[PDB]
Amino acid sequence: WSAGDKHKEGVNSHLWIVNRAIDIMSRNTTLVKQDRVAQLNEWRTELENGIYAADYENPYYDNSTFASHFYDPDNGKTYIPFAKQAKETGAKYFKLAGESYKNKDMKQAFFYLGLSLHYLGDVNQPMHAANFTNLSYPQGFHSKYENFVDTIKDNYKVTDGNGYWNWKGTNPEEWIHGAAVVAKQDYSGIVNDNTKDWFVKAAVSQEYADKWRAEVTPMTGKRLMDAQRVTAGYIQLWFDTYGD
Ligand SMILES: [Zn+2]
Ligand SMILES: [Zn+2]
Ligand SMILES: [Zn+2]
Repeated sequence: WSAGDKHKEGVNSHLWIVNRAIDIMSRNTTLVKQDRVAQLNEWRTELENGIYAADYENPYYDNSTFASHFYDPDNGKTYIPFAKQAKETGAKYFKLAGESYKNKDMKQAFFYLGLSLHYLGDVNQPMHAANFTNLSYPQGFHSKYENFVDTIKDNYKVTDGNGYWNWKGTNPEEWIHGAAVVAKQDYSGIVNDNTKDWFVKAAVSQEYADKWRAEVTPMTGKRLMDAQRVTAGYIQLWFDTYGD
């Protein structure tokens, strides 16, 4: 997903996803200790810096190839042979964040948490869970799709307190893998012969530009909502694990 501005949701789908996940935690009055949301807000600048940094600098964006931002659950690889993927990378920052949290280094802790949340968010994007890049056929579709998402994302907010609490085990890799599995199952709802043909025709036809956008909207909504619920459960796991 996009992460265009450090502290604005406008063209930053990643931040939007995290903010909506936090809202789910706030809405829950049965099992969530609200002081956890207070801490995320206290160190929000750092959390957002981490969410943004993943797509802007090394080592996070791998020399502008973004290889660590992809993860196919069926073969466990990213799109570049031998490169690090999103599962191991997301888990890495989940643990670094937690160790810093226990050591009372809050800025370090929430910066790393933000990075981890970014990688978890990415595997929820079907293209990232299936190694479909902006160079994949049809080339240019990946970037156009993620920019389009920003124009409609705010219409798919989860409005209840039902995050996926204890969705997977205590291992963050299990959560990232699990999210990638669902995202890949949903891949054909975004990338198929129809959306491919229409995207290409959109080059010279406004009608087809609107056609592929409409076609991918329902599944986009599903992916954004699942992303919110999974992220909420993931944050809860982090505090349950490292929260004193
Ligand atoms: Zn992304
Ligand atoms: Zn992308
Ligand atoms: Zn990314």
